[PDB]
Amino acid sequence: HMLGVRELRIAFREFDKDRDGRITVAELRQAAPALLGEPLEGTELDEMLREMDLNGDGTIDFDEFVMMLSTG
Ligand SMILES: [Ca+2]
Ligand SMILES: [Ca+2]
Repeated sequence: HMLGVRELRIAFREFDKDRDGRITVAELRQAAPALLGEPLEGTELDEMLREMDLNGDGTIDFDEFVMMLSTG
């Protein structure tokens, strides 16, 4: 059955509007506002983004998104 990637999927796949497997600051900004009806901030994003990356590329990959959440 599902070991736990379920949540990991629902989140990545959520902010992803192409199921391509990549949530660029763009997708995160198109999915982060709904979390609060309003876009928290701008530098607040790029900041968290820089922290959600493991290669500093500016994009989220399941391998990147997971490695982070998988342990947080
Ligand atoms: Ca995408
Ligand atoms: Ca990255």
